[PDB]
Amino acid sequence: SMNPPPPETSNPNKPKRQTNQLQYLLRVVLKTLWKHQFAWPFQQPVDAVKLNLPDYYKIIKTPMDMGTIKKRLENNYYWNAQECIQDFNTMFTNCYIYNKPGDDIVLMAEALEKLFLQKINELPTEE
Ligand SMILES: Cc1nnc2n1-c1ccccc1C(c1ccccc1)=N[C@H]2NC(=O)OCc1ccccc1
Repeated sequence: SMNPPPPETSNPNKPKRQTNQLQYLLRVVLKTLWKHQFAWPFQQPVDAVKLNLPDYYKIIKTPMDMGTIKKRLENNYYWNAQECIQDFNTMFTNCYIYNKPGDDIVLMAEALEKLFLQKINELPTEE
């Protein structure tokens, strides 16, 4: 079994900025989710080899996780908030696509997503 390379967190010819919205996504959104009791399965890419999920990366073709998002935010990888918000939504969607309703991992994703939605509701206006 083999894992794919992780999503990129560095790319010098990708345009990027530091905006107040992106600062909020790190300081408030990422930090809130990262500290949650249910964050741990989402803190790094899915290790399909160790978890014995040989079909994971057949089904999930756009993987995303908070470890990647954290590095992207710390490395100022993004151009805008929308890009980062998309990464979070991809992470949650992947979980719901791969797993069954009521599964522990789905309940965990749902708890994190609720908080994500609460925080993103107060995304500040662009300065
Ligand atoms: C993130 C994410 N998205 N899906 C899955 N994780 C995940 C990522 C990383 C780690 C665990 C998980 C858990 C999980 C997490 C918490 C509780 C239940 C399940 N479940 C994984 N899914 C699955 O079928 O694992 C079977 C399995 C589960 C565990 C071991 C072997 C085989």
